Amino acid sequence: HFADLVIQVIDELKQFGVSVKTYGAKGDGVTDDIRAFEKAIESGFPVYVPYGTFMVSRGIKLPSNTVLTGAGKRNAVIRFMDSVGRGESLMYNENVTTGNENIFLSSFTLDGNNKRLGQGISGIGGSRESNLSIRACHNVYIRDIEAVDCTLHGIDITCGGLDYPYLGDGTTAPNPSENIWIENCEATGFGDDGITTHHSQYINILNCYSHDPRLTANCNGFEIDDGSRHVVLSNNRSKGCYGGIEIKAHGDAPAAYNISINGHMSVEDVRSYNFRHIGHHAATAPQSVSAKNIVASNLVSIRPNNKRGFQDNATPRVLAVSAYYGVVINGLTGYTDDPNLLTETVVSVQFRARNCSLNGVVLTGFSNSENGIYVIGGSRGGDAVNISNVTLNNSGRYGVSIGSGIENVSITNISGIGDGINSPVALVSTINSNPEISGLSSIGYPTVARVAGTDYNDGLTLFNGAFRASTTSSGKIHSEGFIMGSTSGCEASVSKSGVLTSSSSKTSSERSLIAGSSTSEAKGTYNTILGSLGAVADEQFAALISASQSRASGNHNLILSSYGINTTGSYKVNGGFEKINWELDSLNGRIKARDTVTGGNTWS
Amino acid sequence: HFADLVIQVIDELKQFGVSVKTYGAKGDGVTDDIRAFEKAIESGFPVYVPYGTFMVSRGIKLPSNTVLTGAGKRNAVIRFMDSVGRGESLMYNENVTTGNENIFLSSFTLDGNNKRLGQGISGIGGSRESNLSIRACHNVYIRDIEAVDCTLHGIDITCGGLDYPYLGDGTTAPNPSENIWIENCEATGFGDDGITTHHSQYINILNCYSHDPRLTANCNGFEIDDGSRHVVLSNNRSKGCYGGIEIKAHGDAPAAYNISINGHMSVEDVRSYNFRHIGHHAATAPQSVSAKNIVASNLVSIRPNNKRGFQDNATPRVLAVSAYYGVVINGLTGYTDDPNLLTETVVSVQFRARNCSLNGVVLTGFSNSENGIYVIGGSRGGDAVNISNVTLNNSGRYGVSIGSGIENVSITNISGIGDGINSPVALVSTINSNPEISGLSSIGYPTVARVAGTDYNDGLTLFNGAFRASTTSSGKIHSEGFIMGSTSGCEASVSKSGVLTSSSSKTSSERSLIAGSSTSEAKGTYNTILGSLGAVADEQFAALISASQSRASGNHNLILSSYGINTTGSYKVNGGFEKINWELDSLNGRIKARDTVTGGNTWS
Amino acid sequence: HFADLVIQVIDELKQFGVSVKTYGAKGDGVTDDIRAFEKAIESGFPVYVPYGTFMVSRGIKLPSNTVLTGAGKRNAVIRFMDSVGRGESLMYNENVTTGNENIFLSSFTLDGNNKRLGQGISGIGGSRESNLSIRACHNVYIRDIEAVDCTLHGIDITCGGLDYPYLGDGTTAPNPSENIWIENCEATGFGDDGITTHHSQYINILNCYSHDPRLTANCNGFEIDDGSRHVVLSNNRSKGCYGGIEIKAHGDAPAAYNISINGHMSVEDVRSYNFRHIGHHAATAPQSVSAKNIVASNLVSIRPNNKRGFQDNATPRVLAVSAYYGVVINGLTGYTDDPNLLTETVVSVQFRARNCSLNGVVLTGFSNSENGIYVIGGSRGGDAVNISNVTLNNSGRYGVSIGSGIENVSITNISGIGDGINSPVALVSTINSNPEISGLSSIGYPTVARVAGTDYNDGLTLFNGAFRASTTSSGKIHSEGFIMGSTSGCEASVSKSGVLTSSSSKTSSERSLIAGSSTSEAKGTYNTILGSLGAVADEQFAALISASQSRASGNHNLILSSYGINTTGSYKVNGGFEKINWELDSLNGRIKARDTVTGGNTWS
Ligand code: NA
Ligand code: NA
Ligand code: NA
Ligand code: NA
Ligand code: NA
Ligand code: NA
Repeated sequence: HFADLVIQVIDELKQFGVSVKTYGAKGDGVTDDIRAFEKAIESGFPVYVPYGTFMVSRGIKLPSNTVLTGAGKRNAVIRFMDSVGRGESLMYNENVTTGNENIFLSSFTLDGNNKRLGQGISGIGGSRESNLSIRACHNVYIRDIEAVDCTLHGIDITCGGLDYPYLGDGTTAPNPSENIWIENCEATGFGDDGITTHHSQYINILNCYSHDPRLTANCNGFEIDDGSRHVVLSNNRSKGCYGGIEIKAHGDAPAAYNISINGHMSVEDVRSYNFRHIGHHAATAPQSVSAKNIVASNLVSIRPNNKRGFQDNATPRVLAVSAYYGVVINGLTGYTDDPNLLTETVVSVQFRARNCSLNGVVLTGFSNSENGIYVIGGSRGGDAVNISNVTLNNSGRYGVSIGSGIENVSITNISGIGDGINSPVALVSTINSNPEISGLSSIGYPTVARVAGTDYNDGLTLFNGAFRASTTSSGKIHSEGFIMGSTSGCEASVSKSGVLTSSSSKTSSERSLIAGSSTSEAKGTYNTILGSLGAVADEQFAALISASQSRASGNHNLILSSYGINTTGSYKVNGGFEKINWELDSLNGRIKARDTVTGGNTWS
Repeated sequence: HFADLVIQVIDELKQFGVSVKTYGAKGDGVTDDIRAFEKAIESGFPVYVPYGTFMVSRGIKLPSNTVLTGAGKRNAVIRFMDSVGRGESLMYNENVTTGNENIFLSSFTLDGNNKRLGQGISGIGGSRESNLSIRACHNVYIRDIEAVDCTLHGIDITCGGLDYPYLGDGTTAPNPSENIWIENCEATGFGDDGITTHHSQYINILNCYSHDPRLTANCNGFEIDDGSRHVVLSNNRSKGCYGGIEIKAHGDAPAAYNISINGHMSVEDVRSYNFRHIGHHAATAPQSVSAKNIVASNLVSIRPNNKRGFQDNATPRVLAVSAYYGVVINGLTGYTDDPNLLTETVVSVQFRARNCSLNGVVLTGFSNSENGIYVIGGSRGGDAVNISNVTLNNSGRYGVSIGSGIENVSITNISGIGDGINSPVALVSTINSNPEISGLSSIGYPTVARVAGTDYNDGLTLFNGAFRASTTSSGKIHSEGFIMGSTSGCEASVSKSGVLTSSSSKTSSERSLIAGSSTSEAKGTYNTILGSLGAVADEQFAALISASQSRASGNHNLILSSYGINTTGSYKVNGGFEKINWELDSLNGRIKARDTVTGGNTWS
Repeated sequence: HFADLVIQVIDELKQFGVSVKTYGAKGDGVTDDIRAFEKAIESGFPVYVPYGTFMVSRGIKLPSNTVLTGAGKRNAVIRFMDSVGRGESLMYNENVTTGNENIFLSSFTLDGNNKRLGQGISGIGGSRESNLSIRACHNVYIRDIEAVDCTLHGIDITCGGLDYPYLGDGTTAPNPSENIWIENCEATGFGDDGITTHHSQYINILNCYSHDPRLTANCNGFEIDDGSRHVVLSNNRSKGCYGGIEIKAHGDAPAAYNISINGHMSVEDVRSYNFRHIGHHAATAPQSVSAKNIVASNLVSIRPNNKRGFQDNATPRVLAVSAYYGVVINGLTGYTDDPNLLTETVVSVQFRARNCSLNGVVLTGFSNSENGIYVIGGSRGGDAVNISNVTLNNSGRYGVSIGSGIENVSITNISGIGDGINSPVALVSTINSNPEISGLSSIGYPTVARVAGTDYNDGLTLFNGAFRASTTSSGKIHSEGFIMGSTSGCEASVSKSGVLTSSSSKTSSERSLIAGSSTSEAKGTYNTILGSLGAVADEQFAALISASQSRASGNHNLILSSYGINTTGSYKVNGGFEKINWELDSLNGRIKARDTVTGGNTWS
């Protein structure tokens, strides 16, 4: 009775706000405390949850402008009673359809008591039965919450409605959640995903730990799902899930877009980083209009495996990209100490993934996998895959393998050690004949580069398109042409034409070369102009060597050592000075001089 | 009276430190609590602020070695009374000029009650009237503070003095703040900037949210301003400001330098990332000596726009760099769903920005903008701009546009889709004739690359300087020269000289080519040496083909199919074996054999 | 007595858990409170430490499932008494050998009272005498702990046992700690390292500050040491230590592996980022089998110096890599305002470091250092060093210097300003003759590139291996060969062979060139084929120009302007049409026509 009076004084002090115990909460692990929570929450004061295990017979419903703070994880614990039926998340905002505003949740454990339902049980339908569900809310801060024994998800951010909407690709669901911060939270023992987002935007997930789902379906640590956009994940860890971070959508929904991963650590997940859009992977169906923009950096993947048998024994991956446009990966380290856990492909880019770049990758220990990096395309216009600055330490019988449908690949600065690999084949392999490649270095791979069946073991540099080097300006260069070592005014405008070491010299001659020349022009076919000034070759097989101010216009007509002559004869070699002075006539077997032809000569 | 005694016992327990209520604070939203705060703060104990709205009639002044902790944002709230005049920040350190030490502020709302002044009002002068001002302090930790309705800034870190110092570029202001940590803070409804730094160093800003200024001037989410240096920003979000993160200085001050952005999300700002130095942009004034070193990664920009009319309707940008030297951008995603919000340039590098690199960029949705990336230079020595691994999804009529004053550009692995763009022009365009380019891929752009007026639609690779390929060592190669497919000892030392497929062969001959040769040398002009051994061409237009141990020293003198001859005749083709044996004399029209000249021959 | 009763009511309320004061703690800076701590900790309740300085005469031992929370740093302070002897860390888990589970520590200062021992004193042996030692524990969360005046380390995570195990390289010590989170902690005035890990895995270190060791040995801010693996460090700061972040091992231990640095700021450390494996640096001893996989991004280094004389006056570094395989650095900014602090090398990659990549580097102010970036190798197979997108502002007499033992280097997009440097030499220098280089830009360096003694000041592009440009497919190209500007079916299969501007043309001729041709083949040596169709040159020095369906099989035998002839003569020029029709015989000095040889000709 005296104690009651002292407590009344303490309560009135409101040192933390109002304690739930002030409204009758026992926190004794037995008594139903729901009414105390509802009373405290409806009072308008910030609510404090002190030490205890606070049992509730139904979900805790949160109105707008709620502050709910506990004494800390495994200190303040909130828990469903054994007798609770189906349908409710443990904690969720009051207005399920159009949402609430300004909800600040901190420092307690949510224990969903899934075990009360027996084993192997997940959510009854849609977004129902997570530990924490936030639906259509603006301005929600979720901090230092531990979510355990969850029926559906640990923490779910979604749009209005108990069900998830399936409106088709290219849509935006009404009533998104917006401005959400999830920090220093933990999710484990969940039936679907640890921390997940749907149909919501402007979300930061920082320093959280999601691990060990109860089930072996599509059970992910962090699941950026249907309708998500404008999300940052940073410095989180996942462990022992299917996907570490999954970014996706189901088929009848828009894929998450514009997602940033600013560092992550994945420990013994199946597919550490798994980006996909279900239903938008086949070549015979349209591209996803939603699956776009993922920038992911400083990614760690450790011992990816499928010991638990997730997803019908799906094969492990450090990284798997499918469906998405515009995925940029920078700074990826994959490490394993057990060669038998992942034996197919370490990193895959396939199934309509397009315009993807990988830079700064180290893959170590995958000595019984078939491929380190494996890429497949669809011969799509404007597509590209860039792979640079990759080092492989006993990872992949094929280090970097490029398959069919890839027309635009850049592969630069790849190195590999294959001495510890079970039956290595090639550091780099391509199906397509025209990859761009440079900077390959290897030891212990029998072949370094296999390009469309041809092996290169002593280094290679391959570039595509019109080529120009050591020339500061030029006119047009054909894609099967080149200009090198020249000054201004040159052009090599047709297939198989080129200019070397020249000035103001142009070729429009299919199968031709101009070298060492000035103000010269080739415009027939099979033309050669060498060491000449003001030379023109304008007929098939016409040529000039060491000639000035001369034009060879004959079929197979070659001019040598001449100035100021124009020749038109077929199969003739000519020379002269201001006029034709000799001829070797291959056609008729005649030799002609303007002056004399003589034997018995000396040169003294 | 009994309650008073119970409270005395509670107070004496000091469970949090000392409560301000112990010193007479009411926290009732009405009573002036300033004396209680001052008494508690001067006591030497850590101070606790429990639930309440604590009104104050003047600024709360903080001495050295202060710990001030509240019950949490929107729980413990500190607020200026309606009657407060002008001149004071709500909370600031005691020693305004030489500063204080060891101040730890946590878990409360600061409400500046700017509305008491009417609307449209900002700070009265210098650093006066922010919610929180830290001046010349060392070791300050600011955590979980919400700053609302601010007259000047939300949170300001500055040097000693109420005014900001304007000492000119290249200076360091006395009495900096140093070792500051700002974490999980929010700033909104401010008159200038949300969270800002001036003239201070060693600062980490982490996981903060700054949004919605009251005014439409230079009102930024995060403003790294005048005199700042050695600052890290990471995992913050800005929304609805002018600049998301601005890094700059005014004209009469040194620019912030050595600044790191380790991830950021910008939502509906005008210029998400805005780096500049006012007064140091013109070509006719000197470069900033202070604007240097920005490394920014994992940057997100969403729907940049100027609907609010900030800064006289400044045009929106995902990124704008001006004035700065040494800006490195890696991993940038810009996304919009409204083509009409930003119609000028998505990313700009101009106005004395120099030595800037962009890698790993995805820009999506900017289908009515003129330029995706736009770069302008000043023909500065040692300057460079590197653009690599960029993909554009309906963003920019010109995808990557390089303007005047750029002598050194590297543009690699750019891809674009232009089918959804309003009147697309070219994926890549340059004014300068000598960009370095490779790895372009596009669909829906009428032109792929336009290089100084010339179009390339079928791929291109352009490199600058002396060129060498498939040759492990060589002597000198001129910048208008090349050596390919050769072994050691070759050189191509003058303009328009080159060596192919040779060994120990050298040319110093302007307009020349040596191919398929050994120990050969060209040293005249217009020289050709092919398939030869020990061949020398040392006069204008001299040449040798299929010759051994021979020297052509005549003007337009060609040697064919020979061994061991030296010729000097003008306009002569010669052949021989240990001595000259025939001549075709183009000059005089003579044909000469040492032995016989005959007709009627057969070859059997 | 009444106060005692009120307190009993308060205690029973358990608002924070149980206060240590409930078990008799005074927290008066004098009374020994150890028994109160032990009693509170053994009770099974979460333990709260309120305001006070809580003295203890022996270490606080932590059992499994402990929650220990204070009122905050410099609020709740825990401190060794002056009389405490040697051997114990201030706070550590109970089971030193096989460890404990689920320990959550938050919000207090640990004061090790090292000063009680006099000055210059460090730990008595192994892991003994840190402020906080965690040995063989799973699931430990360490948050907002300030560790001061530490005898050994501030915070140490290690395997079971008081000693550290020295089991040799390539081992894994029993009983690791696992799943550790260290956040918002501070360590200073320590004898060895601030925050350190040994023989443990799955660790995140976030937003911590480690600075100012008492001693000048190997005293690091963050020390990822012997046996560590799978660690992320992000957004920490180090100041005034030897290493900012050190990743290493001692000689008789395995190096830390698979470590990620997701942003860091190093202030006035000696070697900001220092990666090494003691005993595994010499060329005459084996490579580390453990030192692998470091990905480090967004790294800041400020004024590195050795004013304090750490480590026998070790020379300062922004970055030093030795021993490690697979180090990826992206986004590094080094800045100094004092040229005299670091005068040797800014960034070094040496001493068995291999397969390292640096991208996006800005180094500013190091105007009296010998080298900006300095790299040395060991001629190791599969090795590579990639340096790209680097800008230097008055940093390094040699900007990028590559030394001996490097066979595989890629150096791209390097720029430098050297006008402010004391006696600059070259932007780029290499010892090896075959670096791959492009995109160099400089001002104020007397030489731009010095490649094995040869200077290049006007730009250079150098590539290695078989070369191909403007050709979409080909057969084999030798590493001393090339194909350019050609269509399918070509090959240049031997040393010094090449094909230009041709179709279906092949050379296996050492020292050869085919240009402007179709279906042609060179298979002797010193062969030239130009502007020809169906041409074969199959003898030494054989050649064809403007020839169709012809074969030159003679020694030094040239065919000109011909169709359908096969020649075999030595030192002969021939022409013909379906049969040989003329010959110039260099061997014997004969001129032969099938028909007539005549003088007195005109061409009209
Ligand atoms: Na899932
Ligand atoms: Na899902
Ligand atoms: Na501003
Ligand atoms: Na400002
Ligand atoms: Na150490
Ligand atoms: Na150590």
